[PDB]
Amino acid sequence: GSGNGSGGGGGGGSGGVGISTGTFNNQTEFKFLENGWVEITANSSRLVHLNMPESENYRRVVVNNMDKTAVNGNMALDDIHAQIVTPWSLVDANAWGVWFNPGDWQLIVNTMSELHLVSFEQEIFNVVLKTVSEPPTKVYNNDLTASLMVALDSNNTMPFTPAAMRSETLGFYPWKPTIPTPWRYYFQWDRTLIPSHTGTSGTPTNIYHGTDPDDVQFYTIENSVPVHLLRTGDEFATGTFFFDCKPCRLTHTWQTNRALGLPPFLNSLPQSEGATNFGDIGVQQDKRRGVTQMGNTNYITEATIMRPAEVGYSAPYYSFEASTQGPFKTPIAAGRGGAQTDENQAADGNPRYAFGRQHGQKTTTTGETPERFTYIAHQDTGRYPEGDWIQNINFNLPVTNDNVLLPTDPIGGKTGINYTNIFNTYGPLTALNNVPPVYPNGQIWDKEFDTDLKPRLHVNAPFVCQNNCPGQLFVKVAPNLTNEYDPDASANMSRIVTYSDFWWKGKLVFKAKLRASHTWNPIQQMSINVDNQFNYVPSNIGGMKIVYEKSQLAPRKLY
Amino acid sequence: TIENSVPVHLLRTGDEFATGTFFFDCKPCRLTHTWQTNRALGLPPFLN
DNA sequence: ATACCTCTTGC
DNA sequence: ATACCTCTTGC
DNA sequence: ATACCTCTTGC
DNA sequence: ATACCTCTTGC
Ligand SMILES: [Mg+2]
Ligand SMILES: [Mg+2]
Ligand SMILES: [Mg+2]
Ligand SMILES: [Mg+2]
Repeated sequence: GSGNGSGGGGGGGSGGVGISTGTFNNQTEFKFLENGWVEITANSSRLVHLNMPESENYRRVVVNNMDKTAVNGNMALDDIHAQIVTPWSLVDANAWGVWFNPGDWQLIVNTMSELHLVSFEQEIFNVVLKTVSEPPTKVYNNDLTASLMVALDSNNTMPFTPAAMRSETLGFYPWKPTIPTPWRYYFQWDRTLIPSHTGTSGTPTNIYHGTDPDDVQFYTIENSVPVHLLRTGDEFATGTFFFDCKPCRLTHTWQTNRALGLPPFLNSLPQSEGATNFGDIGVQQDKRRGVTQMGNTNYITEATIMRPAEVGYSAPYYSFEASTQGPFKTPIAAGRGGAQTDENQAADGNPRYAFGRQHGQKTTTTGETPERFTYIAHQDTGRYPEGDWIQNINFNLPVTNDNVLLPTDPIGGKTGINYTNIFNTYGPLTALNNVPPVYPNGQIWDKEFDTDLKPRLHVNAPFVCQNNCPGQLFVKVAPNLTNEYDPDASANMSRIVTYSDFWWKGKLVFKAKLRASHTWNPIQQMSINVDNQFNYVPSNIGGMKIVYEKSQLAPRKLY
Repeated sequence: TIENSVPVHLLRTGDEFATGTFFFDCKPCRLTHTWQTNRALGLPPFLN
């Protein structure tokens, strides 16, 4: 029935028991420079809460949903894999929402034309630790001398696990607390699994072989980073980090192979208004001057005519490939979009995000179903397979069935397939763009692969750091023991129930550039209205939510 | 033909020949291998 | 005594 | 008197 | 350590 | 007071 004793505070220049060590700031600054450059500084802070780990051990676990895949035709459902599980927790902040609110986004997006990522740093403070002790009256006392541990993997020794890919970054609301996630990482494993269908006879091999001892790697924080111990008075801070990576644009393109170059001169123009009064080239298709890449005909049509190269490309879908560890969907860059979609035509390439209350779902809404959406980029660089086709070289037309392959004809005798599903047109002439950011649920920057050769882009984030990326930040509560402890014993050790709270504050800097009017007509711009109006404000209860928004609004020539 | 394109040296027993030293311009080669496949990239799922 | 099919990675 | 959709490859 | 809804009554 | 799996983007 004691308060513990209240203990007394000694005082240095950067801290003590009853001395704050930090300052809260989650404010965003725009600073206009000469020539239309802007320096955007975004501050962000949060109160973070964290419990002691389940157990102070590292574990090696295997996951096995064999049963589900055992089904036949449920290949895609495979979740098998191995992983190391640590006692540490990770503080990840890589995600649009952590840093900006809508108002901000708006601005950026409407007035700028390109954006560069500059630097970033973070710090922790006002640390606090309390212990629970318990008729179920729970009491809480500060444990003045206990500690919080912190480690920053600046060397990037640990494997990299961006958490946004699972919606586990921090929260997006400055005024409400949040937490870090428990850290874990992939551990190697061999695995086989033969695809099958409903109609498939017997049991296609489906097994977990084990682990290529060659491929083994087991890391630990303890052995690789220096751990800091903070007490309340303590505080920690990373330096400032600078990024090396390309800029990101905020404009989208729209021309496709069809709109490149000099359109054909029309010998004949309409003479009155009306949406049926077309113009006419006025020349026999087989009599026109110009250039093609087709040696046989004399036809020259908007679809035949030569273009300098090729925007976009086509690839297989839905493709699953498989290697040593099981199958996985083959990614695309492009996505699709347009008039012939409307989220329902929604296909391959468009990404889809799913998430919780901490990241956008309405706070007050009950029921644990995740909120979702499919981002549909503005950039018209994807494909409409249905429109594709292939024909015989003789090119005698109108064309015969025997000389043409359609998205309609079935391949391999399977009805619901056609060449477009296994087609691929990437090649030296291909040209395209990087994905666009996705607010607020998009990852912001990402690490590059350590392969000898490399992707030309990643699909999860727009900024890929060329060199090293900022090291991960882990934390964890220091074990607080009871008076009984026998390491020699097999049992798990008992600890005092302990937990901690601390504030975290970060600063992320971008640099961008104002855009300027070039066309006569105005352009698209994000804006509020009666329809969405409520998405941007709390409910009479404090309901909040963050809807997704687009990014590359304005157009730009492609050529 | 060699004859038309290089200079030929004639050595007798007493003779001897030597090339200069040549320096390479090319990437390094690593001696480590990777093992993760698309399946092992990133944050594994949290196990409840 | 090796430099991107000559002389000439010289001068 | 042409520089990456302005002024402005200026200053 | 308060200046006209940011940074910044700073520099 | 984060640099490309150590010390060490130090010296
Ligand atoms: Mg260091
Ligand atoms: Mg190092
Ligand atoms: Mg082996
Ligand atoms: Mg292997």
